[PDB]
Amino acid sequence: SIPLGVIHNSTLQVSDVDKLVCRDKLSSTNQLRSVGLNLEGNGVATDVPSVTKRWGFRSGVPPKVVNYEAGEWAENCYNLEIKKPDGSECLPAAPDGIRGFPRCRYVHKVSGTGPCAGDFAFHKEGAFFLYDRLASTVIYRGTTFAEGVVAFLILPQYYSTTIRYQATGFGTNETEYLFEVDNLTYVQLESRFTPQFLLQLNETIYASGKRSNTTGKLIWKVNPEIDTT
Amino acid sequence: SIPLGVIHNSTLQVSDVDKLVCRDKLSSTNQLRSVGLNLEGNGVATDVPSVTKRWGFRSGVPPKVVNYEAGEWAENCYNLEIKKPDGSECLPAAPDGIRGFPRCRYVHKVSGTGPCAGDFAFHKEGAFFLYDRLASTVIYRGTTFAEGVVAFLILPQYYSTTIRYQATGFGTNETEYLFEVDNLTYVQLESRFTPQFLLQLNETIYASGKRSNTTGKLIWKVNPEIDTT
Amino acid sequence: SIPLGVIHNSTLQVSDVDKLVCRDKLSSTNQLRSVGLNLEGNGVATDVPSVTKRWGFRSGVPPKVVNYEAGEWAENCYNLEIKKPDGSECLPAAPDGIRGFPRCRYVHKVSGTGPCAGDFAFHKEGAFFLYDRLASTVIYRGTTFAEGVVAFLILPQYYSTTIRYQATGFGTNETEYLFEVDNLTYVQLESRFTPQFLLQLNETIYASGKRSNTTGKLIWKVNPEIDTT
Amino acid sequence: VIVNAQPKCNPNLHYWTTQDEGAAIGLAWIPYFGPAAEGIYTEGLMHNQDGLICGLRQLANETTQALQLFLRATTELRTFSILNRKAIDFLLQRW
Amino acid sequence: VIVNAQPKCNPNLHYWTTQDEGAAIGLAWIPYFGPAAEGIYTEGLMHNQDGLICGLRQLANETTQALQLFLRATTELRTFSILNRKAIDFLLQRW
Amino acid sequence: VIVNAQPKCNPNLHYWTTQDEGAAIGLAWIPYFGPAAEGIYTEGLMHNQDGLICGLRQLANETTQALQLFLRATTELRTFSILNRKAIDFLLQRW
Amino acid sequence: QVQLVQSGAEVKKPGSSVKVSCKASGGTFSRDIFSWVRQAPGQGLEWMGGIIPIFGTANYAQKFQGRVTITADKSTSTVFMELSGLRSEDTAVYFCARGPPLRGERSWFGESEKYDYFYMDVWGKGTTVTVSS
Amino acid sequence: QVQLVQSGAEVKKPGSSVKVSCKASGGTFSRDIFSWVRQAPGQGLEWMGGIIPIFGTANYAQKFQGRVTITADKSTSTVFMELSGLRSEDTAVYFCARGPPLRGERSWFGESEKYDYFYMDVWGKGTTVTVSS
Amino acid sequence: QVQLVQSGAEVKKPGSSVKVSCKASGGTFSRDIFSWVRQAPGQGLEWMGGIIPIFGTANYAQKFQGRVTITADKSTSTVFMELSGLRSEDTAVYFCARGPPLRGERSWFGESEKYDYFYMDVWGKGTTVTVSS
Amino acid sequence: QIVLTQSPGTLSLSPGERATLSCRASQSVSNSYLAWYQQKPGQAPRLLIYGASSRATGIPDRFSGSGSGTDFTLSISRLEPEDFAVYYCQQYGTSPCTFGQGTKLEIK
Amino acid sequence: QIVLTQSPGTLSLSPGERATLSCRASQSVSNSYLAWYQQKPGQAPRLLIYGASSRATGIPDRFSGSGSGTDFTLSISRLEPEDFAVYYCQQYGTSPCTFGQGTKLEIK
Amino acid sequence: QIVLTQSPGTLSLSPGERATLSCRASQSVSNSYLAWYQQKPGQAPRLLIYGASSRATGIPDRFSGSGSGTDFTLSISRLEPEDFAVYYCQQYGTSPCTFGQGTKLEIK
Ligand SMILES: *[C@@H]1O[C@H](CO)[C@@H](O[C@@H]2O[C@H](CO)[C@@H](O[C@@H]3O[C@H](CO[C@H]4O[C@H](CO)[C@@H](O)[C@H](O)[C@@H]4O)[C@@H](O)[C@H](O[C@H]4O[C@H](CO)[C@@H](O)[C@H](O)[C@@H]4O)[C@@H]3O)[C@H](O)[C@H]2NC(C)=O)[C@H](O)[C@H]1NC(C)=O
Ligand SMILES: *[C@@H]1O[C@H](CO)[C@@H](O[C@@H]2O[C@H](CO)[C@@H](O[C@@H]3O[C@H](CO[C@H]4O[C@H](CO)[C@@H](O)[C@H](O)[C@@H]4O)[C@@H](O)[C@H](O[C@H]4O[C@H](CO)[C@@H](O)[C@H](O)[C@@H]4O)[C@@H]3O)[C@H](O)[C@H]2NC(C)=O)[C@H](O)[C@H]1NC(C)=O
Ligand SMILES: *[C@@H]1O[C@H](CO)[C@@H](O[C@@H]2O[C@H](CO)[C@@H](O[C@@H]3O[C@H](CO[C@H]4O[C@H](CO)[C@@H](O)[C@H](O)[C@@H]4O)[C@@H](O)[C@H](O[C@H]4O[C@H](CO)[C@@H](O)[C@H](O)[C@@H]4O)[C@@H]3O)[C@H](O)[C@H]2NC(C)=O)[C@H](O)[C@H]1NC(C)=O
Ligand SMILES: *[C@@H]1O[C@H](CO)[C@@H](O[C@@H]2O[C@H](CO)[C@@H](O)[C@H](O)[C@H]2NC(C)=O)[C@H](O)[C@H]1NC(C)=O
Ligand SMILES: *[C@@H]1O[C@H](CO)[C@@H](O[C@@H]2O[C@H](CO)[C@@H](O)[C@H](O)[C@H]2NC(C)=O)[C@H](O)[C@H]1NC(C)=O
Ligand SMILES: *[C@@H]1O[C@H](CO)[C@@H](O[C@@H]2O[C@H](CO)[C@@H](O)[C@H](O)[C@H]2NC(C)=O)[C@H](O)[C@H]1NC(C)=O
Ligand SMILES: *[C@@H]1O[C@H](CO)[C@@H](O)[C@H](O)[C@H]1NC(C)=O
Ligand SMILES: *[C@@H]1O[C@H](CO)[C@@H](O)[C@H](O)[C@H]1NC(C)=O
Ligand SMILES: *[C@@H]1O[C@H](CO)[C@@H](O)[C@H](O)[C@H]1NC(C)=O
Ligand SMILES: *[C@@H]1O[C@H](CO)[C@@H](O)[C@H](O)[C@H]1NC(C)=O
Ligand SMILES: *[C@@H]1O[C@H](CO)[C@@H](O)[C@H](O)[C@H]1NC(C)=O
Ligand SMILES: *[C@@H]1O[C@H](CO)[C@@H](O)[C@H](O)[C@H]1NC(C)=O
Repeated sequence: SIPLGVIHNSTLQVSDVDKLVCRDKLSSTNQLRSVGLNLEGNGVATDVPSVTKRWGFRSGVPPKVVNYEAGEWAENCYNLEIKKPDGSECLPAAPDGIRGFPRCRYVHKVSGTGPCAGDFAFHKEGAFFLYDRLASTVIYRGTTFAEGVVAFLILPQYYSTTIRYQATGFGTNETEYLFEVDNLTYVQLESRFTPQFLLQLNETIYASGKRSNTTGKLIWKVNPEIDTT
Repeated sequence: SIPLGVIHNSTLQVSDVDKLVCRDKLSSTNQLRSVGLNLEGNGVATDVPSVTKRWGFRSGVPPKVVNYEAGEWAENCYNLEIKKPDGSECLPAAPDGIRGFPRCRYVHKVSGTGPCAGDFAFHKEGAFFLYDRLASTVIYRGTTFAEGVVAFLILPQYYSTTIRYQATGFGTNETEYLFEVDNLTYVQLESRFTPQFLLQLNETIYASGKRSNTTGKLIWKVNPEIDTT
Repeated sequence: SIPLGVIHNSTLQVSDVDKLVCRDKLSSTNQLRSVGLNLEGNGVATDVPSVTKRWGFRSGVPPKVVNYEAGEWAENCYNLEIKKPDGSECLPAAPDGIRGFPRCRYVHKVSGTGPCAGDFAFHKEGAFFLYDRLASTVIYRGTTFAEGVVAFLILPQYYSTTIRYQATGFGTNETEYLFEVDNLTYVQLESRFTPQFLLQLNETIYASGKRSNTTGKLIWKVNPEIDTT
Repeated sequence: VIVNAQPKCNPNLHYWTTQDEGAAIGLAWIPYFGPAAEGIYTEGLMHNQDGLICGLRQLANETTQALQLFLRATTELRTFSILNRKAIDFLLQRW
Repeated sequence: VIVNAQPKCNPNLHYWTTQDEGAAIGLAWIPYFGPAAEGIYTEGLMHNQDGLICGLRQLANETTQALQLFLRATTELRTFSILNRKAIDFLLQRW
Repeated sequence: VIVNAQPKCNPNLHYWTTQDEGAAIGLAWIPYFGPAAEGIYTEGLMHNQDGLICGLRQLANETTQALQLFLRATTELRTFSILNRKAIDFLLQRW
Repeated sequence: QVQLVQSGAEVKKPGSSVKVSCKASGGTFSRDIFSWVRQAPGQGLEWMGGIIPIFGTANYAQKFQGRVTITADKSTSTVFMELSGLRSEDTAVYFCARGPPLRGERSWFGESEKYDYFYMDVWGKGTTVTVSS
Repeated sequence: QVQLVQSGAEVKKPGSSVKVSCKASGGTFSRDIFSWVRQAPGQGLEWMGGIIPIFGTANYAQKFQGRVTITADKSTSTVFMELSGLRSEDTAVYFCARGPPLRGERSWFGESEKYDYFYMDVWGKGTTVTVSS
Repeated sequence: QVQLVQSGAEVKKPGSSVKVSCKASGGTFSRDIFSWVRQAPGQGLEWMGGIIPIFGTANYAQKFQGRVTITADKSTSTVFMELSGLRSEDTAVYFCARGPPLRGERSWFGESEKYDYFYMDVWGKGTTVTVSS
Repeated sequence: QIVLTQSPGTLSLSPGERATLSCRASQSVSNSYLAWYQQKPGQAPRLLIYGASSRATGIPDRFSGSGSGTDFTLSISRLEPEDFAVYYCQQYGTSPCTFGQGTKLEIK
Repeated sequence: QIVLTQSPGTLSLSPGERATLSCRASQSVSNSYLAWYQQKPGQAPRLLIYGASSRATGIPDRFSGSGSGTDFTLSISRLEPEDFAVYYCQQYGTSPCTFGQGTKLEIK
Repeated sequence: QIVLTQSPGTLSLSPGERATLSCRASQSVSNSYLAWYQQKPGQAPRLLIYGASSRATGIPDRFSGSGSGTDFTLSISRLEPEDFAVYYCQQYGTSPCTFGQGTKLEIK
């Protein structure tokens, strides 16, 4: 039931499964490729406060994995470390063979706690989490991934940075996030912020020196009138 | 060397491996199926005192597994938890990916102890143990299975209950089994008993109230003259 | 990009990948075989002081494995148990499914310590380590292996002994090896020694009785003028 | 062709499989909203039309020997390749 | 054939793959001397020539449903067989 | 075709394999009664008839480079698919 | 007006640990700072340690490091404390308390708020814990 | 006539454990009930615990819970007891003993038999165990 | 001329362990035999244990079995000793020392050399270790 | 817990004289499930009586006894030199099995 | 560590009389971050003053106080029967929060 | 275990006077494998003699000694001020290496 795309040249058609189509050619298996695409390429929102609303927990359903040979570069990748309130892990350790997605402009690393009702975290729209050369139905702990889909087509004849967040209520609808600048220094995270904005704020804070230099923590709140980027 | 069956219509023949047979057709791989069948369908005895005589232990031989896509419903499934006299486990934990057989009218769960000379328990007639969608040469601990075989054919163009047993001498020829009614209440298990009989006895005992209501255990022995079902 | 050999009869040619060659025949997949060959068949030196110079450690590169169906008998197999100076293991435990190479005239078992800079030990010339029916890019701890290569061809239409060594500086260029005769009795290992020589020395020493029969250890050094075998 | 010599034969095949349509709702196929694994099976009965079921039981009984030797000879822990190998031999014999 | 109905489409495909030449040095292919895994990728850009990229994104979006049901129905934890199965169906339909 | 340029060549191939008949007794194929794994191998000698063995050693020596790059480029820990992929390319080139 | 509701009195054996809950009600966790204190009869009231749920972190007075664990769970609006290594010397009334963040520095970005354990405005009723056998 | 055969005398150091075997012979395990008792010189004979091999379960007198383990292995007709936490106060002659099930209630199904530790008909000779250093 | 270089003085708390290094210099490890000794003030000098790096094995005086670990690493030419279970009674100057193998028996094969702990020719300066709190 | 107490501590009687041994419980013994045993130095006690009145296998007819409730008695019609043993009462009617301290018969 | 000492141990004053309570630190309290609390037997202390001079919510105007550096004072213009409590000073200017031993107001 | 005892506890001799030091074993030392060392306060002992009679490297000819069985002696023909050290005997003929308590040479 899996469709294949056929590229005649620049022209792409979905293969007709029932028709013979003597026109179509396949000379070797090297013309058959599994390519992964990111959901960000379809314009889905990528900020942390919105991306987590597409993920959730379920029990009683095992994970599945498929491979892909090529894929695109992601502007926004995610990496989760979520614990239950009592310290138990929410996400399973990745099995060997799983490695993080190879090319990300930014990695949004979110650590924190929250209720985790299920056995695994699954994508709610049915998308796959993309790992090194593997697409998975579930999220594995500590490993960088991108959200995406796999196409299956027949062919014609690095510096990156990390943005850290800390959160509570990870698995629920009403949650809170802070952007980490230093161990004691935080910024309230808004849904209107872009990766570029947060990085500019990180430079502003270290440069001005307005960081916590005591034993407690500081949280900066953004003035709603200053725009972002 | 594995034969295939070919179904022309209702007519089934074993494929001739050497002959070309231009008559035979295969349009896609969806016509190729692995189907598991139970040994109970050939009339093999299924009561606990007899089924265990077909199983035994061997060392120095690794396990192997194959898959199947479809299979039948079992009237009688088994689930073992056998320990050595010193508390060591006899059976290995199942690896991930193994799940119990999906449809059983009755599950005969046998816990207990016995000598376990080998590394794994193997089927003596060469049958496979059937797990969710996997046929295995060995028995895995704690997981429900049916006894059976795999065919390989080319196609033409739930409520269940548990019956518990406790045993000693599991891996030998001279063994003993008891049917568990309650934690302190047992019935001597005879080879003439059917699942239906044991369930009727379980209803009779709770309804009459003739259960152990002290600190010790009671064993009921059946009067040989009362038939079964 | 993997070449295939084609055996027409006794005549062997490398298949022309691009040419159709209607001449070539394949009747079933049973004519396609993966065969492993040992490097000793190309005359590579096999003594312990030389074989270890072809192996080394690297980090950041995962292992890979392929299978083979047939292979040759090895005169010289190796088995390593190397620890770091603080007792940490250098080599990973083999995963299940890995078993030692099935036929060896001699097994050179080397235990000892040394620096182990990487994650895995890899072959420096790109050869594979041959395990039971599996060729691996890395060495697994405690499991007997042979050095070798895999061919991929299309076909035409046991008593063994152990020689033990103990060593220091395993992973470096300047290393030392001793041949173990008894727990307290050693012989300096020279590069000119053959397996046959060492076995003759083992018979000579037990027969003459010139072994350590005290609490300390003895090391015998060979007189350079006595030849080997 | 098939000797069909077992002491007994159960002529009624009550079967289960995962080869269902799956799609229906639009959320049905999403693991997050879909059924738990015990619920992904579909079933039905097949009758012994013209001896098909008894022939089938005997086939599986004869198949077992070849299958056990096949597995003995390999190193894979789980072999999912048998059906694809058969598709390949089918076409090679014909082409 | 392809509806191409997503709200937005990024027409620039910036891609990575492992299908490089590999060989160059003579030591390049030896794991001991070769690159660390993060370095074995090759890349480049592809433009949306005649709608190819937007058609591609929509294909993957439609493919997802069939793929999830396929996986639901199996027992393999990692399925690497999809492309080979497709090669087999291609030839069977034609022969 | 084959350069056959190794410094030395051992012309005698002493080999082992699991591709035996297996069946003999009727219990021989049952894992419970069959041999321990070290005993399931069969063997024999092959002579270097018309240069076949030395040609074979050189083939494996040239094969190694392609094989290592192939493995570098994948994610499977154990690849059992090479021979089946070759059967598929064989038929595709011909059909 | 925010209130704190504590569990009732408990008796533990020497060598065990006591878990005391405190429910935040009349408000939500928000960004408030929670702490626990101890007052043995005849003694003043000492800080044992505390938690700030929005970071999900906690710390302790040095005398209780290794003995006191403080956790919280947003979904039940509850703060919990566990005191281990109990001895009869530990008999005391244990209290939970809550206080505000303080306003900090201001810049063009926006305003800062400071989080540490300061003064307590809201107090629970106290849980009496006795250690004996 | 059934007999019980015990191992000979043993000496253990304080803090260790002693394993005492008892072989069932002159009969088989059958459905019989086995137990162990202890008699320090000058003391009466106390039940330590016991086992019923057909269920493969055992229990202990409260004073020995956590100290005594009782196991059996049908294939050698042997019952074993292990007593841990040995001190010189444990010096005693240890005995194994065996007795019958009692007949219970009767119904139309068939007859009941009751299994618990009752009177002992068959006694072993006794194993002397001394704890010292 | 071979020399042994030891680390400087150290102070440890009771219950901890002290690691003392000894670098072999002015020569290499070769096949030499290394040992450690202890001399509390007013006491004679006792053997604690020792190591022979070419076998990569070590042993200890009975009074230190379970307390002393001796290791070596060829790449840094260094021998290390660790003494656990420290108490104030352990205060002493610890020394490393080195000596030769002795010549043994001769046969037609070649000559034997014997490895055990004999006399010490090369001594380190000594490391003073105090145990207190 | 049913606690059993036996008396007299020691019965001093001549050989051939009748022996009467008492056991008294703090609580009634269910089903009169009390047993008596005869112990010699260096030997395991031999069961003499069980179920208050049932004579044990291989026991001479000179041994008797009866009881119910809390009151149980063992007797020997003529005490032979061979019978000057330590006697114990045990109850099994209620779990755990409990026992008396034992009493001695001695030669007068 | 800022150590706080309060005095007098007990102030004996008639109802309606002014109460003056002293707290003296060994070290200056940053930002004059010192608080005062009123404690009754069986009850948690109620915050009266924080930040040396800021009156806490719901506290009557009869309660006052001031301070800086190391020297802080709490006062009640008329001490009512209801106010004869144990008073404590606490400092939060420097972590950890530290506190005084407390003093009592008693009826004369 | 070979136990070594040295004597005299202290030898009081003038500088330039001959020193004689005794070591006596409870058991014979195999191969006469006994060594002597010279120790100064603050320093590791220096090997003087090994194998009963073999002079150690860099040791002056004024140092001598001999022995066999259980009886070993070290001597200095003229004891120089620099030689008024604590001397020890050690045996290595039988494992473990064992040693004497040591003796002192002192200035008279
Ligand atoms: C392939 O391409 C198709 C293209 O449509 C994608 O499928 C649908 O995509 C649309 C968005 O374009 C999804 O629409 C959204 O559905 C939400 C439904 O709520 C779910 O979650 C809540 C919990 O939060 C549950 O209670 C509820 O039952 C549902 O499970 C709406 O809430 C969304 O509304 C918001 O966005 C819209 C604009 O998009 C605004 O107008 C609204 O005001 C509001 O802000 C929205 O309507 C739709 O659900 C997707 N379909 C399915 C079946 O999930 C495919 O996802 C894509 N394939 C892959 C793999 O990505
Ligand atoms: C495919 O279909 C065939 C059809 O025959 C099955 O193969 C044979 O099935 C028959 C039963 O129909 C088996 O026959 C039995 O063999 C036993 C041999 O004893 C074994 O076990 C003992 C230990 O208990 C060992 O000491 C001994 O060496 C053997 O290993 C007999 O004891 C049985 O006798 C009992 O049953 C018969 C009736 O069946 C009565 O007449 C007897 O009195 C007695 O009660 C019986 O003869 C036969 O062994 C099977 N063959 C093989 C090679 O095992 C296949 O098993 C089936 N395939 C699958 C996968 O199920
Ligand atoms: C398939 O068949 C080919 C046939 O040639 C094999 O490939 C080459 O084999 C030759 C030997 O025949 C190898 O030659 C040797 O190279 C060494 C290079 O040094 C490496 O290691 C040092 C560390 O020790 C590093 O510093 C250095 O950078 C290199 O990585 C030389 O040192 C060797 O010299 C010694 O042997 C020669 C004789 O062979 C003597 O004349 C010298 O005096 C000296 O004793 C030697 O030259 C060559 O390296 C192999 N090629 C490659 C790319 O590795 C294939 O290996 C074989 N395939 C398989 C799988 O086995
Ligand atoms: C926020 O700014 C700081 C200050 O430049 C960044 O920290 C530096 O990171 C580089 C690269 O790892 C180090 O070489 C510097 O030493 C770090 N400086 C300091 C003061 O630690 C930090 O990475 C920035 N954070 C984000 C998310 O961009
Ligand atoms: C034997 O009978 C008892 C009594 O009905 C069964 O136990 C009941 O099981 C149902 C379903 O789990 C529970 O809702 C009831 O509460 C249980 N009743 C009691 C008294 O526990 C038991 O399952 C039967 N056993 C067998 C093998 O059929
Ligand atoms: C060195 O010689 C000894 C002496 O024969 C070999 O040890 C014997 O091995 C056989 C087979 O395992 C045993 O049956 C004998 O009992 C062993 N003899 C002794 C004295 O232990 C030893 O295997 C030889 N070593 C090598 C490497 O060949
Ligand atoms: C979260 O869901 C609950 C119902 O379970 C609802 O009452 C609450 O308002 C929701 N909160 C948010 C932020 O959507
Ligand atoms: C943050 O943590 C690092 C250790 O990871 C530590 O070195 C640094 O001093 C910490 N900074 C602060 C403000 O606590
Ligand atoms: C079990 O096998 C043994 C031989 O090992 C035999 O003596 C015994 O009688 C057999 N018991 C049963 C019940 O078959
Ligand atoms: C049986 O075990 C259950 C716990 O699994 C317990 O609740 C129940 O009381 C037990 N019944 C008896 C008769 O011991
Ligand atoms: C080992 O390599 C080092 C350089 O890292 C070199 O100085 C030394 O001489 C080499 N030793 C041997 C035996 O090759
Ligand atoms: C060598 O080790 C074995 C145990 O593996 C032991 O029995 C034997 O006595 C040892 N031999 C020597 C010389 O230590």
